[PDB]
Amino acid sequence: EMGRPFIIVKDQGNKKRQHGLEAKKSHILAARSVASIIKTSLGPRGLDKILISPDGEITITNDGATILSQMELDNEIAKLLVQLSKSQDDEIGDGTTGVVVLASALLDQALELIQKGIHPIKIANGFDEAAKLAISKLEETCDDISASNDELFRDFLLRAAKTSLGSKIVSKDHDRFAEMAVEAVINVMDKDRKDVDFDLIKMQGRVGGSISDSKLINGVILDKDFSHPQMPKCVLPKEGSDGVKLAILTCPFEPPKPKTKHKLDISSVEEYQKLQTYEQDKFKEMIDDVKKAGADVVICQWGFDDEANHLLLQNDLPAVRWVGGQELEHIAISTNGRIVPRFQDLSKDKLGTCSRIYEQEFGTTKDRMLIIEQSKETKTVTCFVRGSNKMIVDEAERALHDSLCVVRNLVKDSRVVYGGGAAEVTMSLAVSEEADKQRGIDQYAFRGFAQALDTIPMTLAENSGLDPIGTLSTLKSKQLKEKISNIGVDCLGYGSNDMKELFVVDPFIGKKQQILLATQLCRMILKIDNVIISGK
Amino acid sequence: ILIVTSNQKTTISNDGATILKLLDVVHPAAKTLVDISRAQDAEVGDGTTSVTILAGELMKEAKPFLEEGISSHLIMKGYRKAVSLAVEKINELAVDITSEKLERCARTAMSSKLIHNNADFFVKMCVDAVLSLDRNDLDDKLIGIKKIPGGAMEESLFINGVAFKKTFSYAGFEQQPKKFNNPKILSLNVELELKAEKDNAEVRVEHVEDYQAIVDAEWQLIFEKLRQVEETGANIVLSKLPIGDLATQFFADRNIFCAGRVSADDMNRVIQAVGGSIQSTTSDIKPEHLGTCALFEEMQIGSERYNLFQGCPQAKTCTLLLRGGAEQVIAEVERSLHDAIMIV
Amino acid sequence: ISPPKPDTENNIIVNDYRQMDKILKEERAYLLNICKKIKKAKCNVLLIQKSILRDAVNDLALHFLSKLNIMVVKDIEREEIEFLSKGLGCKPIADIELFTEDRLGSADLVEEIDSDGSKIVRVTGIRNNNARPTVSVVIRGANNMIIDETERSLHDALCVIRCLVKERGLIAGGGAPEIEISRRLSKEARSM
Amino acid sequence: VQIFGDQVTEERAENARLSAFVGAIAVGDLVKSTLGPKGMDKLLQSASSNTCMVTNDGATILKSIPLDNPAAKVLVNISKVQDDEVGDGTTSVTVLSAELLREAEKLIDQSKIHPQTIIEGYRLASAAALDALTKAAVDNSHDKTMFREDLIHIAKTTLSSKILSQDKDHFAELATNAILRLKGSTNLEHIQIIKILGGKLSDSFLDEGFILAKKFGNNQPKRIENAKILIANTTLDTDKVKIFGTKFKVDSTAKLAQLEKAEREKMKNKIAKISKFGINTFINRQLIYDYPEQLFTDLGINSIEHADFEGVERLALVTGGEVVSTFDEPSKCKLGECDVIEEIMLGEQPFLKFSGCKAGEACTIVLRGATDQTLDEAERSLHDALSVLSQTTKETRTVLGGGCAEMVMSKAVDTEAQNIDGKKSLAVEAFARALRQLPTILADNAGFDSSELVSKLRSSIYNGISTSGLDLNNGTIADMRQLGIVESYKLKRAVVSSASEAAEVLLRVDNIIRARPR
Amino acid sequence: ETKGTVLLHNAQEMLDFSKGEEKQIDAMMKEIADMGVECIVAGAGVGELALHYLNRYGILVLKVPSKFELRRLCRVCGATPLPRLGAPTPEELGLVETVKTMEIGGDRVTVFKQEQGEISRTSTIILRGATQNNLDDIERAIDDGVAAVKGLMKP
Amino acid sequence: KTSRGEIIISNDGHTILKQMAILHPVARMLVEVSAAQDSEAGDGTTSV
Amino acid sequence: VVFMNASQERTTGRQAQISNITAAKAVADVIRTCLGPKAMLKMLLDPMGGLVLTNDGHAILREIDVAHPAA
Ligand SMILES: Nc1ncnc2c1ncn2[C@@H]1O[C@H](COP(=O)(O)OP(=O)(O)O)[C@@H](O)[C@H]1O
Ligand SMILES: Nc1ncnc2c1ncn2[C@@H]1O[C@H](COP(=O)(O)OP(=O)(O)O)[C@@H](O)[C@H]1O
Ligand SMILES: Nc1ncnc2c1ncn2[C@@H]1O[C@H](COP(=O)(O)OP(=O)(O)O)[C@@H](O)[C@H]1O
Ligand SMILES: [Mg+2]
Ligand SMILES: [Mg+2]
Ligand SMILES: [Mg+2]
Repeated sequence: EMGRPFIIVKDQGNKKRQHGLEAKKSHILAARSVASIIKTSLGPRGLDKILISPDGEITITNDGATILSQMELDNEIAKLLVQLSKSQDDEIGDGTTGVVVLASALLDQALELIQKGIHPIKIANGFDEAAKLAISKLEETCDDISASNDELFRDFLLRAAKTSLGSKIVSKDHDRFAEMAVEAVINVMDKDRKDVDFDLIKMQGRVGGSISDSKLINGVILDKDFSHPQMPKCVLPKEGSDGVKLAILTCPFEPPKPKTKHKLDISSVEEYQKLQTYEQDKFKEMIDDVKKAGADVVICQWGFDDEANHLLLQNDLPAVRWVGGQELEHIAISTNGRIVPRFQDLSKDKLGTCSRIYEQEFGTTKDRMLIIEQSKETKTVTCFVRGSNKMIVDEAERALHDSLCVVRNLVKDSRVVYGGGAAEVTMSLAVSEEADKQRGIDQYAFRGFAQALDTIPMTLAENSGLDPIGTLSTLKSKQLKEKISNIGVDCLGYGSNDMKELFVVDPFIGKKQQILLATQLCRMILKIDNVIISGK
Repeated sequence: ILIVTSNQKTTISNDGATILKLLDVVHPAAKTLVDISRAQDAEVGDGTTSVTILAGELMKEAKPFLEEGISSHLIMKGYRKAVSLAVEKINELAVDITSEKLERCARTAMSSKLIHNNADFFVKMCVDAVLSLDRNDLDDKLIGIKKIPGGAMEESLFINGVAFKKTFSYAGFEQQPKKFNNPKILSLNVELELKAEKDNAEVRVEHVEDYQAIVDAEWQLIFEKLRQVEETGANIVLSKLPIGDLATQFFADRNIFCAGRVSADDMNRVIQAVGGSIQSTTSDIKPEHLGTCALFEEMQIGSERYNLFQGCPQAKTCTLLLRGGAEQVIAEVERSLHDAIMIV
Repeated sequence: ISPPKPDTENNIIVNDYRQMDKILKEERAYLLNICKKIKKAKCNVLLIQKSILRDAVNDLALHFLSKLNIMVVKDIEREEIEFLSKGLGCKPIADIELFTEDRLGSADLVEEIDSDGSKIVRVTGIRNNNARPTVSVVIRGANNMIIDETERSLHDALCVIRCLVKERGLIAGGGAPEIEISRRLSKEARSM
Repeated sequence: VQIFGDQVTEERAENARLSAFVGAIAVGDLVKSTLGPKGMDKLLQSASSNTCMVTNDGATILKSIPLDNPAAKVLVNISKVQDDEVGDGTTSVTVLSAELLREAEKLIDQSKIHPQTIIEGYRLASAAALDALTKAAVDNSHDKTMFREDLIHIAKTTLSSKILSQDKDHFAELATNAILRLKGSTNLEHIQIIKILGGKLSDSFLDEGFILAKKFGNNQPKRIENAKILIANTTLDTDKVKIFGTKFKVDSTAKLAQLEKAEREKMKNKIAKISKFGINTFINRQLIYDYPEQLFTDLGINSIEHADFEGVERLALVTGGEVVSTFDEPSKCKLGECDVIEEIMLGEQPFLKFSGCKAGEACTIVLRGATDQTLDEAERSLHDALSVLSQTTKETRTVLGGGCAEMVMSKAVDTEAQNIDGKKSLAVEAFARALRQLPTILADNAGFDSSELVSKLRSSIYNGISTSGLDLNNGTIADMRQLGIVESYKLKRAVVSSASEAAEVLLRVDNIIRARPR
Repeated sequence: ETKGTVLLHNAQEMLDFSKGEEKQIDAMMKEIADMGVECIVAGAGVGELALHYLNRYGILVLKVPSKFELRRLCRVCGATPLPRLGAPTPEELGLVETVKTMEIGGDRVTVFKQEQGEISRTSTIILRGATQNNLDDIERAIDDGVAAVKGLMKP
Repeated sequence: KTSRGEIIISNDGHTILKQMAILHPVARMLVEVSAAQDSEAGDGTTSV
Repeated sequence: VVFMNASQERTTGRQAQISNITAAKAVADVIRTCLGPKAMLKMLLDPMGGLVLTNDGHAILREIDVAHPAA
């Protein structure tokens, strides 16, 4: 030191440095703490977890993306696993709990190789080559279901729906949830069975009632009620009609005023009396343009003054006030209407058409909500969920949201696999077979990747109270005797380890990302040597 | 090296320039290694780690010389004379290589950094990236790359033009078609919405009869700029200034795409991609100033929808869409791609 | 009573220097014509409720009603208008056009008594057609603690008559109902 | 290696499963003594302003008392949903959902049962419990006489658990007639509740009309006969027109006096159009100034100011009229009719009483109490009774109460437990023993036996008599059809469904993570 | 300079207000383009409406903040600044053969370099270095050589 | 003596209980009992 | 660690030579007026309170506490 303070970087004593074997041991144990948390919630026998927010709100979910999102951490290695499950939920939306277990399994097998003197890059080079050998092997085993007609294509959507609905709370209703999740895509989809638009399906939760009241409603569900509720709640169309002629207006009902700040100077009583007549002439003109167009229900973004409450009541025109701008886009899609900027552009061709407009009483008081139904197949499907608890209404949203993420992935052509641990076992023996042919220094790299794939089937046996040794040995001996890859772990214990008889189906695009996200993330973690963490 | 600053911002970098930017060096002599790391990264972009290692070794070998009776200037005479013969030696190492006509040099630049093992893929995009830039220009913005959190880095693909984020949701957006067979892109600096026009707003109206004409005049002036765009057949309209829902809904019935909020750096790539021009007024719009491409399709990437410009016969814009699990993964790939393009 | 001040913001623009002379003449003329119609009905006492925004009575209008010998009282609580309407039988006048003699009350003597450094306005006599007469009592005392308790002692006294008029009949106090009910109950409690 | 930050509490082990079950025990034991007509009220000590609140309802008790345990917040949320949906049974849901965790705690500890197995056991057990109530439901809506009588027996059961159990016989007709006035309307915001302090508790009455706390402004008479009531929502005081960019450009104050006078002419012309209707009474929800009020004196029209918008809808349904603005057209506008309008006084504050109104779709309830705590309790006691009777007009199915409905469901649960076999038989039978706690606590609050008395009710149903029930007055088994103890079928399904779903929540939590408070 | 405000009495003046400002810059910038001026040096912020017509005739735009930076620009080309936006005097126009934009230190720099004929004054020296600390003293080292040239004049 | 600068001397039991704050909830109800007697009747509110 | 607990920082080179020469000159500068038959006198204050007034060289030096080690 020579007697003078030696400071290279500001906040010297605040920041710490980790290097050597101690830096690698801290990174592996950081993933083991996250893995053992996620391994308990993996599989249909898993368990949820309570998430306490700093504001007092609680969240109960088993989803690895939601648990880690609200989780407050310290070590940066555990924070990298947070965005790992976030990467899985944002794109594919399925298998968020599997990418955390598989990534930590790669790190657990890598720690044993580091202690043997293997360079970390040589470990990462072996996982990259072994990842492409597992994907290419499973790609040859799967078959294309696109040859079936639309009648059988709906069955495959019901198969993968019931699988994603498991492992989560309120899993007893999955039979009806699987039916409602597929019908949303049947109504909203392209004629070529490709590139379906997910944004056309909205998730609207409601707190009350019971879960058995959840049903599909095609239309718009708004939180605003009819203005001046002297009008009937349920609106009915005319005897003969083309429709209800729903009107959408982004302009409030007011006398015309300049957008710029203006000054209207009245220099005489005669000029003031003309403003009185000019005032009432506009409210009479605005209500006549709607009646001449045949419209019935008028939707306003900014609302309107109390003057038009009785005016629209005389003509029997329902009206709503203070509708959000985002909801106006949702309204024009369901009724296939066009937003009318002003009364001068109002025409009968821009009016929307829906089957019925009505409101429900829901509970005792609560609030008044408007419901729109469609008379035929449309481009708008709104999910309606009820529950006796605020936590049930919340989790059921993302429970069906992840279920819709599985169905939209099946819209992509010629990608299907069977779940239940049958995919990881098939890809595990293919990597271990190449290790004997290659040998060399990378022979131990394929072994670590093969032992990591078997952790997912062994984790399924832990939550089901089984023997991971006896279950894994049966799956490996079955793939060697016969080429059928459909044998997997059964956590429901209905027998018939064949996945074909149990109908369990998973998207291949979801399972392919699990290997890519786990292998490519461990490649960056193993390269970390000096760890500089500043004090908070 | 994993470095966390006082703001708890995680960054993983092996680059000699990026590591020294994260840490704040208060030592006067230690800041000289930061200048040579940023100077090496600015021009060539590669070797910033080797320069700091080499510069520090020259001081380490001069350490036992300072303890002796060797003067300070006598040591600098050795380094200044040896570097003169070292530069001339590099010219002997190099070869004219006018024969053989990017592929090899781009693979070695990715070394020591992520995706280096993926060089069988990302290098193919690095070759065609700079080739779209003509000689004597070689714009650093047109090679710009956008980062999308989430996904796998192997799912990236090459695009002939710029792709930008919407950043705003329009009420009339879905009513606009997302698939164009022959789109015409029109760059405009005009601001389309109902607002005060230029820098001041005041209105003086004595009579109520003339008060109605003032409102109708404001609607006609805003619609006049909207009609001139439709008469030219522009399918896509881009603007820096905000665009209200009034102009967006008008373009919905005409099947015309509308966009706004786009940054100034992104629209500079649009002019080079489609070969168009910037029009700051709607009265000067002419048919020959509108660009086009082969097709226009809006694809959603990681819960984010982007506008895809591709298929133009001549385009100088290169924009890549990167994916990765960690927020640093998408940063490290572009950090490797940005350094690999400067080599070629 | 004040120069015209509509609730809507107004702007008085003076184009010619000769217009400033007509403005000062019309401002006092607007307040004069209001006071001229009051003298026609022979109304010597004016009561004004508390004012919001602009003041109740302008200082320029004070000279008009003072030379005509008219007493002016302002800053009257709005909740006290109902008591003054039925008490004096005077229909309130909210407009100078609706001001007439039939809407004005009547009083024999109106005098402001000033004693012990305290001023109070009292009205002697009431002549009108009224089916609901009023009453007022002035309370004095050493301090506010005694005066407030003197009023609270009157509330308990006014409630005694209210209970007798509402419910006809009364019993004897001083401990009579407490002992009598206790004895009548003790005889019936043994039989239960 | 600790991945979590500082001051982060987490239990990954037995301490978590213990804290989750015990956390619901303190919540269940708090509302346990409030179940039944013999239950006792609870006292709430406010942390600010020192405002005491005494309520028998479990929804207010759980929401007012701060609870940091997530296992407790689950039972608080299901009570708020039960109050907002059906309007009654918030305590029964909390108690029943807590007893499901009591029977599930011994299966994991003693019987070593898998948590999901207990959850899957309640799935098949709740299916038989809901099907048992369907066959026991009777629809009396075919007769208006039998349906109106059932509305009285339902009100006697709800009002029994509150402080009104003594006078509930007099208040059963008041709550029954109030629902008949709604004519099937489930909205409770149309009925006004005016709480008056003092007098006997049995003096609460229900008038036919609309009782308004507001009074006439100045000179309007108190009592008037044959008055047409009109309602106007908007403006009519110092009208600002509409746009805010209007101003008066005045050259000389001589012209300024004519501009302000024109504003009074606009007020006079608008009131003159009101007199064309021939109404004796006018009502504005916006407050009326002194100038427009004096115009009604020469016209003989009443004036009312400062009416709340939620009272306007209540007032419009009593008079059967129509809210009228834009008075230019008299034809399309409708007015209300009232036989007599008199201003009365209840206590220190005078009130406006209506009588002989044409429409009965809304009414006003007046309550009397010794203390404000009894007034706040009397309003909440009727709010729970009027909510069940409002939902009864929609769904007319009814199920007998008094411990009968809970024991009938347990009869079908024990039958399905034999065919399941496995280890779920302990979980299915645990759901039946959890249904025993609801009639058992009824006897505990009355000082009865929790074993022999429950066994008499259980053995009577298995002999072929489904009408047997528990009588807390005599402490024996009595018939529920004769005593008139019955509740709505929607209330029976809501308690079973909410408790079964809430029990599946905490049983799925192995780990509890607590972030640092903010 | 005082209370700039748009005054519109009737809708007739409002319709021609948008097209009126477009004809003002068009009429002013047309006289500059007719004189053969391919580059314009500005001393403050230029509005977007003015930059539109400059791109129509292919006229470059330069921003010269503060003062001393703009003062030495006219000594290179031999030009005389004038405040008005009208057509400049042909005798006050400068001469620059080429204007180039290339990458030197990673950013776009504009090249005012002159050639053999039509010589210019106040030349600049591009100084390249690895460290910024060396760039500071060499700048003062060059100024020491420039100050030595001043010693060749007065004596 | 009120918390503010006002002081009240009153023999009325309702005024005494109103200006005297009580920390016991059941004893707070005695203040409302005197209010029920004063509002309906107004006499004998200290006896109840 | 701190290594040496005694003056881990060091003053060496010409800085140590100047401090030794300057302090040594200050010792002789105070007694310059103490030389010669016209020499003045110097008074010294000890912590005990005894006053010593003399022109002697040794009596002045030994009663003054010098913090400079080389002086
Ligand atoms: N009913 C089931 N039968 C067999 N396997 C299942 C079943 N449900 C889930 N799995 C398996 O458990 C794994 C995890 O599924 P789950 O936890 O429900 O959602 P995620 O895949 O998002 O973690 C899947 O890979 C799937 O193969
Ligand atoms: N006279 C009675 N005899 C027997 N049981 C009664 C009698 N009155 C009420 N009960 C029972 O007491 C219970 C009271 O429950 P309650 O406290 O209202 O629950 P919650 O507060 O959840 O609504 C009812 O379920 C009813 O069956
Ligand atoms: N002159 C009297 N002699 C004896 N007892 C009296 C006399 N006057 C009143 N009392 C008794 O004293 C009590 C006084 O009660 P009071 O203080 O007036 O109650 P409050 O102040 O609440 O009205 C009464 O109940 C009455 O029976
Ligand atoms: Mg899943
Ligand atoms: Mg490099
Ligand atoms: Mg109840």
